[PDB]
Amino acid sequence: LWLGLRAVLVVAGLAVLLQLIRGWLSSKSYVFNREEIARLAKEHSGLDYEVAFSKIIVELRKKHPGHILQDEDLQWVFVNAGGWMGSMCLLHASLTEYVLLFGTAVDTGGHSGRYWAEISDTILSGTFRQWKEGTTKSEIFYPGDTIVHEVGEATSVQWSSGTWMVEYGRGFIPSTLAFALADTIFSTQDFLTLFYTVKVYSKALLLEASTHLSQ
Amino acid sequence: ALWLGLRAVLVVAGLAVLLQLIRGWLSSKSYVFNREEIARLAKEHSGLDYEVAFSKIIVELRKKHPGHILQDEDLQWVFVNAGGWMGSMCLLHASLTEYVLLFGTAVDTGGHSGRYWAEISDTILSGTFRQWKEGTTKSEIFYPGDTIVHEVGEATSVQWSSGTWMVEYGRGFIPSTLAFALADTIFSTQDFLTLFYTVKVYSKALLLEASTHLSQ
Amino acid sequence: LWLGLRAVLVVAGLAVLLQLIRGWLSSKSYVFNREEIARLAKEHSGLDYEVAFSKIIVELRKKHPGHILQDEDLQWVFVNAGGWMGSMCLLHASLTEYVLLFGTAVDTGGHSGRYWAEISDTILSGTFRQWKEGTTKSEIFYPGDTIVHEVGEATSVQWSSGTWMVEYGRGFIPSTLAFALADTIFSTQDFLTLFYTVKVYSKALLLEASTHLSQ
Ligand SMILES: Cc1cc(OCCN2CCOCC2)nn1-c1ccc2ccccc2c1
Ligand SMILES: Cc1cc(OCCN2CCOCC2)nn1-c1ccc2ccccc2c1
Ligand SMILES: Cc1cc(OCCN2CCOCC2)nn1-c1ccc2ccccc2c1
Ligand SMILES: [Au+]
Ligand SMILES: [Au+]
Ligand SMILES: [Au+]
Ligand SMILES: [Au+]
Ligand SMILES: [Au+]
Ligand SMILES: [Au+]
Repeated sequence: LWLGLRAVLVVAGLAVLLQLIRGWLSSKSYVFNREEIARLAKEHSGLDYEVAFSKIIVELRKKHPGHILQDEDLQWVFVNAGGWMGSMCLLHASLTEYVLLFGTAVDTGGHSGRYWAEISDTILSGTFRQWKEGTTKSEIFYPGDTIVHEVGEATSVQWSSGTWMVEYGRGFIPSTLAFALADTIFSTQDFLTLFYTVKVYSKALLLEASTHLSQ
Repeated sequence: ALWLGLRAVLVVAGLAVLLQLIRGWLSSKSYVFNREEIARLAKEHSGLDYEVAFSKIIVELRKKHPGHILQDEDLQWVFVNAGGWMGSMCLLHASLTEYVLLFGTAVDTGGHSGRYWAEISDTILSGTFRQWKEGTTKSEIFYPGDTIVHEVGEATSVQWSSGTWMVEYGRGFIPSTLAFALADTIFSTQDFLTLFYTVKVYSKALLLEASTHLSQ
Repeated sequence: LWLGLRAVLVVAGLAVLLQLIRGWLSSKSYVFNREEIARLAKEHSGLDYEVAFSKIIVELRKKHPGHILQDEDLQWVFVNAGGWMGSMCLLHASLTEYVLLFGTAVDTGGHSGRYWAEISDTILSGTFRQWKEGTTKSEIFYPGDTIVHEVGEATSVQWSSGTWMVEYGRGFIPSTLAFALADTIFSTQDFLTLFYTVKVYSKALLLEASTHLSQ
């Protein structure tokens, strides 16, 4: 039973950490909320999406100081995943939550990704075709609408040029990155984009850790 | 000098013994379905709502071929990510040599058709089907009622529109084809639940065919 | 610190080879130039792109004998990369330069690929949507226009049915093929297309080697 030691240790660790992370998520005080981010995005779903980004970042830094990256640590990073290609501006990211501005200037679409996190996107501009699993028809969502991609759900997404949205995700964030960079690894091979993503995520993690240390 | 190389010689011997075995089996096997049969059955219902067409096609298939089409309890729409496109399938029948399914997409997708060891026929029930054959510079658009025969060893570029639905029948060595149907699910989407669903429906169809053979 | 010798040697080798190849490319005598290919392509920017292909191949074989493959060694090879799919006709290829006719008859788009080479594409027909990195808006280019995808640059590309262009790339060509075949490896699994690409590249390399040997 010596060769079973590795497998038993792996099973024990994975189930001890499933239980640990699941109890942590059910007893942790979160910074942001899905209704909060969706409401803030709906407040500005009218004007030019750039002005919406500006006002949303201003209100976020006012209402949650020390939790949004500084303008020095902001950059649009490409995101290739599930067969679609867009760009993101990460405003906040922790081990359990993340907030970003996502969108595309080209017509793309693919797999939404099935991960251990609840994600909410409020469309600021463009169109969002969603095709839920097990169906034969898709629905199109317009600026002002908010789509909640639940945990374990998998849909087909499609966007139009100029489609932009504010996105908030809550769950176990690392387990999701495996999907967000798969195409960057096996399709685009844009390792510099991978580096940019890791860089901005590390900056958000260090910002959150510094804010925790100050308190 | 044959110790290093023993693995390579065993691999070559096995691959050629199994190419011979499989190609002799495919040339001496009585098949269940036919390309023209499925094409006619699909074209007969190409004018109705593709959902109603699906219903009537499943009924006629279970009527004319009892014991070879899955029961309604074992049917479910499984996402399919492959060649850069994304659609969904409903597997009606599948063995080691044949498969019948209802394929289509509710979003605008397109990519590589996939080159495999099987002849595949698709009859469009609704939507549009852009096909771009290899070595050409122009593409053709196929409409409901048309039937496309993707021959063995052929590779094309496919593109679909929202609401494109079709009945598809493939004949050949089915396992060697699944490698293409799940590549994006492995390296791009990582939707392992969809991988499990695919293995599930294929195993269910294989067990149904094995049970029908055992009863006979 | 004995096993740090391997890592230090690896870094030293990679930087000595970076310096070697980069100095070579900065001092090498090239056969073609981007303005030459771009002007020749713009002269024939029309609707009947096929006649443009024929006349361009004729002019290339006239002004540079022994550097363009013969009609026997020409074939349209599928190209899957970055999430898009097109087809190519390789006219010339070496270790530092390559000239081809690229295009698609279907609607595709994805990652342009970030490689160690400057690439120039002159659109003969169709439309070319380019989305530059770090921006939120995309530009649309039409037949006659020439786009220079610079070294280290990464953009999002999108094409329409019937989009065809003449492309010339200069740099370290092998390091680019890794991107050009990634989707063929992990997405399409079209090993025959991989063989065709390797075959036409080998034919071009042997043609250029024969021309060097004759001189
Ligand atoms: C986990 C993840 C999924 C994803 O997909 C694009 C967003 N939306 C998904 C659903 O609906 C359409 C668009 N991006 N992303 C990500 C990527 C990079 C990240 C970096 C730091 C923190 C979170 C980070 C999170
Ligand atoms: C082998 C294969 C190719 C494919 O591609 C989508 C269909 N068409 C292809 C050509 O034209 C456009 C659409 N699905 N598929 C498959 C996927 C899962 C399967 C599961 C069980 C049995 C056969 C199974 C077969
Ligand atoms: C390196 C590379 C990139 C590429 O991408 C498509 C062209 N364009 C790129 C930028 O803008 C849009 C379209 N093809 N390709 C290639 C593929 C095969 C090759 C074979 C031999 C020599 C060079 C060879 C070069
Ligand atoms: Au930004
Ligand atoms: Au931003
Ligand atoms: Au079904
Ligand atoms: Au069905
Ligand atoms: Au050619
Ligand atoms: Au050609």
